[PDB]
Amino acid sequence: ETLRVDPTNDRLSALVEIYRMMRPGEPPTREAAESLFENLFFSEDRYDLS
Amino acid sequence: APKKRWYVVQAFSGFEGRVATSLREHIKLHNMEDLFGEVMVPTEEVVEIRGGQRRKSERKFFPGYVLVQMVMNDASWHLVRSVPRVMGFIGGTSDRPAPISDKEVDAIMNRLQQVGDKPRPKTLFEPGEMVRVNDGPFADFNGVVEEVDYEKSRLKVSVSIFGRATPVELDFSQVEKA
Amino acid sequence: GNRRIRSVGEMAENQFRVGLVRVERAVKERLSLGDLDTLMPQDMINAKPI
DNA sequence: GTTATCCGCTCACAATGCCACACGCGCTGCTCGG
DNA sequence: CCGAGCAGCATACATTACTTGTGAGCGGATAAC
Repeated sequence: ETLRVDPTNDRLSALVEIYRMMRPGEPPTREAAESLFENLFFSEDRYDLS
Repeated sequence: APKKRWYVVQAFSGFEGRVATSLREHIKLHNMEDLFGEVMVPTEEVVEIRGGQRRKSERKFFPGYVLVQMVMNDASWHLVRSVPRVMGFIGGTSDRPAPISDKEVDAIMNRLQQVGDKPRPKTLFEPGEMVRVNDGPFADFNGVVEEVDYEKSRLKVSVSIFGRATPVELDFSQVEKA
Repeated sequence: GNRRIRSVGEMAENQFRVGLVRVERAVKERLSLGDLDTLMPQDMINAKPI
């Protein structure tokens, strides 16, 4: 059901979707969205699980 | 031939010059010495060489803003925005900037030329306003500016001397409030 | 089993790290703009924010 | 297709009275200053 | 050369943070002619 409602189809479309969601109104590039998602997690500094 | 149209960025209160320095440093980082060609922060100088504030003072055309000559590409967009302390762009809808038009460009250019050619004393006096005198010979007098002058800069001022009003040439440094 | 206590040392080091990351940003930008080898690591950082 | 219909989405907007006490209340690098 | 005032600065950022309970306007799905 989720994959049905899932509008996107590709990984880069996932990056741009999450990027727009995080802060609307910004020019979504590959590097911008990719670094944003790699900073939301997968970053020793911007994140830690204690 | 896509020319690098000028653009403007909103800085903080008093970091405009430092923001421009750091922006040139980010240019030298990303080697974008082509796209981010010119970056300018205009200013002015009021030269009142007496009465507290001494010998000069620096103003700005419009504070909080900085002027650049970038181009339009998302990479350069971030490179402008990925600098120490700037707010967003100043123009069209956010994420889609707009250029300061060439008419305004040459206008501000002429203003910059005029302020760069002639360092000129501002904070002038308007004809018909009362004012005290800080002159030696005429200490603690007060009269009305009967006629103002700029290049001669000597303030034709009427004041009560031997009864009836008389015009005097008390220079700027010998002029008190207003 | 899900509610843990947080003592004084833990919160103190938390606030310390918070006050430390901002001086980290400051010293990073000052190392960027500033000279590479002329300094002494005693003024690019300020004890004021800590 | 369109025109009206409806249902989930997001935001505004309320949270008892007193009393007492305590603590604090910008700043900061630019600007006026010698 | 540093001490004493100032002007407009979410400190530049990622700050940030579970349910609170209720009404009300609103935008995308929906039945009908």
